[PDB]
Amino acid sequence: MTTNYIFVTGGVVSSLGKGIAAASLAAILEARGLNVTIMKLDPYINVDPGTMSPIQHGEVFVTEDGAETDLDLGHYERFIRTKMSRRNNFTTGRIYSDVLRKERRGDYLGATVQVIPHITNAIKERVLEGGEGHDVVLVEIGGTVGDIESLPFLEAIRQMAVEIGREHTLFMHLTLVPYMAASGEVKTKPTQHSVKELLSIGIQPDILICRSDRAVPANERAKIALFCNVPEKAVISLKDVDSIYKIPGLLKSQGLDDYICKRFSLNCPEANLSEWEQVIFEEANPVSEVTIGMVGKYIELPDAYKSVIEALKHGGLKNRVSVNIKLIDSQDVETRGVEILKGLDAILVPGGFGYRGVEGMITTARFARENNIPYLGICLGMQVALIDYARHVANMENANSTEFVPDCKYPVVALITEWRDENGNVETMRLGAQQCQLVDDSLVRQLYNAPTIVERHRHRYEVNNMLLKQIEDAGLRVAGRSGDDQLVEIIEVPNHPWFVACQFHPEFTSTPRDGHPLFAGFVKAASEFQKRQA
Amino acid sequence: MTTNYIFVTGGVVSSLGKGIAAASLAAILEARGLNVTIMKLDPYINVDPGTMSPIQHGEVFVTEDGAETDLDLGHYERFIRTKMSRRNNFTTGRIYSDVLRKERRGDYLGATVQVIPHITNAIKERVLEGGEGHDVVLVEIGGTVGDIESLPFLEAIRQMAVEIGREHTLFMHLTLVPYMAASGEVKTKPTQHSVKELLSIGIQPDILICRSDRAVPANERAKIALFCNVPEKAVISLKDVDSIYKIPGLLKSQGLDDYICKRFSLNCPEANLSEWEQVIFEEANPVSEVTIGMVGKYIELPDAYKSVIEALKHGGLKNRVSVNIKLIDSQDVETRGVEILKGLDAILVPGGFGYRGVEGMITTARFARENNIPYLGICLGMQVALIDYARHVANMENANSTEFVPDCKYPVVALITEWRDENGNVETMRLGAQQCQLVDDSLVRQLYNAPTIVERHRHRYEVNNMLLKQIEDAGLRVAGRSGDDQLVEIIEVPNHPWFVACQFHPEFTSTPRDGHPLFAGFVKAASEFQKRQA
Amino acid sequence: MTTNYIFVTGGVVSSLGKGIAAASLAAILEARGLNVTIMKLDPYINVDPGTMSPIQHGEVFVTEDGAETDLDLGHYERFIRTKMSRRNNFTTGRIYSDVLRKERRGDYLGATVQVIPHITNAIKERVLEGGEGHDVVLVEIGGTVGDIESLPFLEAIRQMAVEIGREHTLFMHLTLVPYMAASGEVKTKPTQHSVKELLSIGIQPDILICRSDRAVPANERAKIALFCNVPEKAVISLKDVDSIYKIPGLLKSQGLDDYICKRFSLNCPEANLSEWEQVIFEEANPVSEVTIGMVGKYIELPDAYKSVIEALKHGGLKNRVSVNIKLIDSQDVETRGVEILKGLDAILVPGGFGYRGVEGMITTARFARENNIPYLGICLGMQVALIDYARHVANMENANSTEFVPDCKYPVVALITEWRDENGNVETMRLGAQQCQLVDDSLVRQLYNAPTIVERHRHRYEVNNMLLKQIEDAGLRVAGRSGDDQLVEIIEVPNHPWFVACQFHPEFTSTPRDGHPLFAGFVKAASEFQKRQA
Ligand SMILES: Nc1ccn([C@@H]2O[C@H](COP(=O)(O)OP(=O)(O)OP(=O)(O)O)[C@@H](O)[C@H]2O)c(=O)n1
Ligand SMILES: Nc1ccn([C@@H]2O[C@H](COP(=O)(O)OP(=O)(O)OP(=O)(O)O)[C@@H](O)[C@H]2O)c(=O)n1
Ligand SMILES: Nc1ccn([C@@H]2O[C@H](COP(=O)(O)OP(=O)(O)OP(=O)(O)O)[C@@H](O)[C@H]2O)c(=O)n1
Ligand SMILES: Nc1ccn([C@@H]2O[C@H](COP(=O)(O)OP(=O)(O)OP(=O)(O)O)[C@@H](O)[C@H]2O)c(=O)n1
Ligand SMILES: Nc1ncnc2c1ncn2[C@@H]1O[C@H](COP(=O)(O)OP(=O)(O)O)[C@@H](O)[C@H]1O
Ligand SMILES: Nc1ncnc2c1ncn2[C@@H]1O[C@H](COP(=O)(O)OP(=O)(O)O)[C@@H](O)[C@H]1O
Ligand SMILES: Nc1ncnc2c1ncn2[C@@H]1O[C@H](COP(=O)(O)OP(=O)(O)O)[C@@H](O)[C@H]1O
Repeated sequence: MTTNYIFVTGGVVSSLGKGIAAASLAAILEARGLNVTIMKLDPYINVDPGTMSPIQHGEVFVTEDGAETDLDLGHYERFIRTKMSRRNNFTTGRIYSDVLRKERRGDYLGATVQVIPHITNAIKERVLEGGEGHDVVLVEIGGTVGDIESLPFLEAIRQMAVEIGREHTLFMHLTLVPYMAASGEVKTKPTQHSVKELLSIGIQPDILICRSDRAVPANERAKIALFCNVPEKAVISLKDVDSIYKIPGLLKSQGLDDYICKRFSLNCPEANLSEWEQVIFEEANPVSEVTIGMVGKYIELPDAYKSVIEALKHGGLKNRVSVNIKLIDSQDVETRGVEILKGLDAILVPGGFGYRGVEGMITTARFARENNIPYLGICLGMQVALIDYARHVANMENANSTEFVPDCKYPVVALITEWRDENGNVETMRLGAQQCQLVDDSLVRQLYNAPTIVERHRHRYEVNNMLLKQIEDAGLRVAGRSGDDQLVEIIEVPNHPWFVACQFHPEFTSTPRDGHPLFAGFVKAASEFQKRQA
Repeated sequence: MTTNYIFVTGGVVSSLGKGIAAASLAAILEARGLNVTIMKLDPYINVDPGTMSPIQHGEVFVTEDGAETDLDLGHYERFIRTKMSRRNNFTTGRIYSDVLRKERRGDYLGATVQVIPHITNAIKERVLEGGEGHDVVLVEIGGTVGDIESLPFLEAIRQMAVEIGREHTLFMHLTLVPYMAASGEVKTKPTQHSVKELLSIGIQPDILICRSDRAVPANERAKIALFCNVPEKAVISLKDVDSIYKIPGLLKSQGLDDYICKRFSLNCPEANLSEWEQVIFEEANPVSEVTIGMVGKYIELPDAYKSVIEALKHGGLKNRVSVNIKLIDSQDVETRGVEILKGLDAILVPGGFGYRGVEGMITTARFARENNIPYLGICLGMQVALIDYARHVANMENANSTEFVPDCKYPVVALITEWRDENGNVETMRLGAQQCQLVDDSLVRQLYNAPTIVERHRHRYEVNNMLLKQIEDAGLRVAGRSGDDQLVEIIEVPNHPWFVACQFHPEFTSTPRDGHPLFAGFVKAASEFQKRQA
Repeated sequence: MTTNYIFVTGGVVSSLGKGIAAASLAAILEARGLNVTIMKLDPYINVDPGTMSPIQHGEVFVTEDGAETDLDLGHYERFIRTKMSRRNNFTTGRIYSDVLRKERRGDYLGATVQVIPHITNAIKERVLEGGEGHDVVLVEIGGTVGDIESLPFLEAIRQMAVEIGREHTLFMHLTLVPYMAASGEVKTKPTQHSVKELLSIGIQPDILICRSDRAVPANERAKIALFCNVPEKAVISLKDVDSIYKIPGLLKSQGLDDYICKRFSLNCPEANLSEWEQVIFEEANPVSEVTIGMVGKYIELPDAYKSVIEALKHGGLKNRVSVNIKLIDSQDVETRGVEILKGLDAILVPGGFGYRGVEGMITTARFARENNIPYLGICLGMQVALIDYARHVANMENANSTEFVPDCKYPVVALITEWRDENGNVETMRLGAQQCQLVDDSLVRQLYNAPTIVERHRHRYEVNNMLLKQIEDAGLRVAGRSGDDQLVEIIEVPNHPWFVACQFHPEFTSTPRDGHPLFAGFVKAASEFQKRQA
């Protein structure tokens, strides 16, 4: 068994959906019965994404092994059944850190560390590492062709293409075939130049992807084929669509995967894409509609809550119901008040970092709780709900986290070391998929149909425990606890129609094919409530 | 007085309106009291545009001196008063013809004729020729930057620029800033690369033109400025508009001309663009509307009748009336019949070549004539009308032209040498602006308010005097005769509300500010008819 | 006062002598009375040059402030009297280390750290730092134009050229105009392309340097001028010569510096290059010649002992005597023996790290000592000489250094902490220019004509004073000691015609115009001995 590789690059303009295209392909390759995986290389100097804000790049994906990574790794999880790990994504800065450390340790024995070799060697080794044991490995190259930000990576690839042999590697390239209304037609010249640029750095494209807002005419595809030294059959058109789960269908329709198996001499069984065909059918034919309002902070950039948004979608798919998302700034609920929260069927409060308008988040939690409006809390949102309930039911005035107020006097959230009561009596970070003990009598236990459940985490502060007993005894159900320390993983409100809040991140586990019990329940509750409020 | 030059190039995609931008600038420069002119270099092997069809490139402009040239030369005539000549436009093929001829006759004395320097010499000498005696010369380079089709021209320019000095030259480069709805924003990357391409061939841009369907944000303009080595104030945004006549206003708004005179150390007077402001006001505030139907052949690409369309628009401007042009295929009138011609306020028949469904054109002429529907015929449209009237009123069975049916028997149109009667008894191309003697008692004489007029021509066959007397005596007014041979330049129908047809090309003289008597009359009559029918 | 900058780049091939050219220019501009400084940007990933071997890049330059840097910084010291510091040279690796550390510290506040703008800003800042307070700053750009290894730097430069303004910056570029004997002529094509490459990254050259083995014809220079958009007067020819001290003369001859002052509007006084002319005269007219053996380890690459070689040259210039260096592998002395050392007028042993042929080095020291042959030892050579004398005169069997033998038994060299005697009783790196106390009665005190001196260091181990009294009392002169702990700096042999050795690196202070007492004495001694033996 020899591993085959396909490299994916993009030129002309960014924002073409390189990760989406690659993921859609991978889904097909999976559907062809092939051991396909995928990795993404980034042109960033930041070593880890944890040093950047969500407004800067959107939500940071949490892998099973706890690694923080590029959002697109979650996108990969939404197309194939393999698991992403730290080996599936790294940055330019990461490379330098490692190489410079090797320098420091004398690993280059007095030699000059150059871009070529050494830096490109580091890259090559990482690629071989991640692709080990797989039939097909897709590699997404971040950055735009022609920009200096990723030339080292492009070079490392070229080297490997030669080292490995062209019989085990293909060059895929995304372009833009923009529509010029003034002329009344699309243009292909930008594409022609993008290809020329790849050629100037030692790369000859094998497969072309024509991104546009409309199908590109065969004639134009032929013109491209001519100028790029590419067979007409390898020039694929990809018009804009209203769902990424329809793309596998399109790629299959144009015979892309057949071409690929032919190039790799693979005996590939007919792709079974019916899983997504089902999803598409259901997606395009919902029986109902609900409105969910989301109160947060980074709502000016949807990408910041991308994983959440898609998780909501997945719940809606299983319940055949349209999901509307109201973007609400917590600072406005703080300012304007709960009038914002009117006209909603359900309330959503996501996680994140930053005090900002958290008091408006608390206000919202109170609103949903007090008015019995289908409430879902995640990470910070749970902490918010904890505070809400604590202050108004358990009467823990000024309940808060020590991360914002050193002496809350009611620190409902704190570090384990920092656990303490209101009288000052006392007694790092949790990341990745961890097993939680569900309470057999809780809804969540029954939602998963299991005593325990493994879910992803990303957070430093925990439920106090010293003051927990005040909150829990006041009338709050701990629906599940962690492992060794039995930490409050998830809660439910005794008399609320649907109120669930948790520490884990279910949004990184939901799929379009499986959905996810908590979003299924949440969205359903929204519908129930909606019908009740009529 | 030393001539200053500005070169115009464009990259990324074609069809950005290089001629439009250049003409708009020139208009402003004229408005500032500067002696401005303009030339265009074309990347084609065709020596003369007369060897190509109307559908291939659209209408071929006829200059005063009879030269056949690029449509854009007519566009230049519509913005500045400087008259174009054969020296204002030539092609790659033209150059080679000249150079090879010089080789053949020994002008290079045994030397090797090379692109560099001999082809570039042909080019730069022609440029200096055309720019003689002018303050500012705009030079438009056709083709797209990065393509081999025009690299010789770009090289000739580079050399020239060095020779004359930077104090006498500026580089204006058009680009495209495409809007990507999927991202919700415009991109600049393509532009950055386009500039890099010019730089790679020795050209550093001074002024950037950002074509788009919307204003480009100052921030984006600044980003471009950075990467292109260009001052922010020299980065001009140019969004799509509904009228070319509004462009001078936009360029003026962004201070383009001030920059230019500063660069050329010229004490330039403030631009008076009120002439176009008037036009714009009138254009945007017509008092009425009218439907004009046009029957022809090259309607599958409006460019073929561009000069006509503009002329109709100009008539509309003077009569504050919207002109609605219906495109009708002569072959459909031939097939379907006159039902096509219903719902029209007036009918127009353009010139051109090709028999095709001209019988339907004749049918149309008959229709408009017999139903008293305002009619305007140009060149071929006159030939058509001549046949119509001759065959159906003067009883000239099979009235026709020898260019299609030599054995006509009633050749109403024929080469002067070919003039003959129905008994076989007998007795190149007219080009450019020629004097026409108008009949003092004709409407056209009074429409122009002058004994004679001067108008452009292009045709080979003439009205057959041998049979003319039958037609004219039957009841048709010859509204004007040429000169030496008193050739029927223009006719009018005695009892038709407004039926005028002529040999000359009034559409090459009409401007948005001056208008033109025949379009003023036609369009007005069209409106009048409409009102008479309502 | 505003700082002016000149950037120096080069392409086509490596090894053109960019640093040499820049240094020669600086010398002229020094002679024009300008505040000239100079920096070099190192494309390597190594953070410090200390992590690379002498064979990898030759000798590593020691700056006054103790920084280790590129050899060319010493070359700068040999053309201008200003002082280099850590601010005059840094690497690519250094940049990343700094930036990543800033990232780690939260310096970019959650933003994406990108090459553009963050890496380039790091560069920009360092350039402004080093050039602060100077009239003219030369900046040598390492690497080769067109290679990805230095594109980030080239970009940072472009940006600064724009932000600073062209009135304060120039682009100088070295090329190769190779001689093609098969054709019988030189070619310019490579140059034309090199320039095009700079242009493609936003850089337009102002000054061209044509490296070759012969003067380039004015015609060819004109051809280049044409294709590069450069004035003929700015195309400088630079043929190969037998001395780098003749280059200022050549550059002056072609009017380079005048051009520069005109570009910077400087009223520069006529260059006084007579000091260099003197050096040249003396160089080209020695009255004698001597042969000096150099016993070492890195002799396979001259560059490893470059600073030493030049120091020897300078001594020869002052004594009008040719210096013939015989490179000798100390390992061959171990194999073949002292027969290698025959036919020499003087013996020299350079510094360095590694055992290899050190025992042979000792054998050589012994040979020169015992046979009264003008000996000069530096750093390691001193350590060697110490062992020689100690073992063979002070009877310190196996006199040695703890850097090679944990239990030397007679550790004549050791870390200060490691100082111990032969009975086991006891009691980082010295860098940069340090004050040494000379013994008034020593030869070197009188050679320097001063009580104390300041000289550069680069070593960790010291003379073990526990056993010094054995060595010194046996009959050996300590000619100088250091500071606080009076560490042994210089040793002289009581009855040897001329045998000295020292801890410091005099080769980093020697200049072509000033010379250096030590090397003057050494080379002189060689001559004296030569005559003594004749
Ligand atoms: N020749 C250059 C110029 C720019 N960049 C890269 O250009 C990118 C900027 O373009 P893009 O990522 O697409 O986003 P913006 O900078 O906002 O601009 P645009 O989308 O128009 O390119 C930066 O990441 C920078 O690393 C580079 O590497 N090489
Ligand atoms: N590197 C190349 C490749 C093609 N061409 C030019 O590429 C142009 C094609 O683009 P364009 O003129 O805009 O029209 P089309 O050929 O239809 O294609 P498109 O509009 O997409 O460029 C042709 O004119 C051809 O002369 C060239 O000169 N040099
Ligand atoms: N397109 C490339 C190719 C090479 N390198 C760099 O090229 C340098 C090597 O070239 P050079 O210094 O000239 O020496 P060699 O590699 O030995 O080969 P040569 O001298 O023939 O160029 C290396 O540092 C490598 O990082 C690069 O940056 N970009
Ligand atoms: N970018 C350019 C520049 C020059 N030329 C070609 O450059 C050649 C000149 O180089 P070459 O034939 O090698 O001889 P010379 O002109 O004498 O100069 P050289 O040999 O140094 O190139 C000319 O034929 C000319 O056609 C060209 O086609 N494209
Ligand atoms: N053909 C498609 N239809 C519509 N937009 C799509 C399609 N495939 C790609 N995209 C869009 O591309 C974007 C991907 O964003 P981003 O993560 O920046 O892309 P990339 O993977 O290229 O970095 C999404 O907004 C997605 O809607
Ligand atoms: N900003 C503008 N608004 C709208 N379209 C414009 C504008 N400027 C350029 N164009 C369009 O560009 C086209 C010019 O066609 P063409 O003659 O091919 O241009 P070029 O001069 O670039 O060859 C026209 O259809 C015109 O409407
Ligand atoms: N014109 C000149 N005459 C002879 N050789 C020269 C001249 N200018 C440069 N050099 C040579 O250039 C070499 C410089 O080597 P190196 O330091 O590797 O170059 P760089 O500093 O460009 O990397 C020396 O061997 C020197 O003799």
